[PDB]
Amino acid sequence: SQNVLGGVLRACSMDPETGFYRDGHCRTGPRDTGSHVVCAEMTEAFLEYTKRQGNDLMTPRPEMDFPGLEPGDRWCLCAARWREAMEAGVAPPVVLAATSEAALKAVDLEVLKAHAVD
Ligand SMILES: [Br-]
Ligand SMILES: [Br-]
Repeated sequence: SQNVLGGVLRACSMDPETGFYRDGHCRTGPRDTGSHVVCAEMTEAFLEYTKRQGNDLMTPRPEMDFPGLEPGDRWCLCAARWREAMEAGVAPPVVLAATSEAALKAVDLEVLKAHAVD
């Protein structure tokens, strides 16, 4: 897989293990209808906002190998949920090297860069 910069897609998080395929990478495919392609660093603001929008990332769901997130965790977000937060001015920082090029179908690279940690 490739990142938004054209390089090899780096791991987003190995602990907690993230990604739709739970291999730590924000890679996607047919079954990942949510397109978990944006590697972002969680902020309390985003976590609270996205829960208000019906996306609970704080409650653990072990049956989904989901631990419940905390500020500081890096996690592969659905492009749409990151986009929604960006329009609300609360999008969490992006790790470009761990963000799949597929993210470019939802967000412009310049917008991703403006929010990058890297
Ligand atoms: Br798939
Ligand atoms: Br998400």
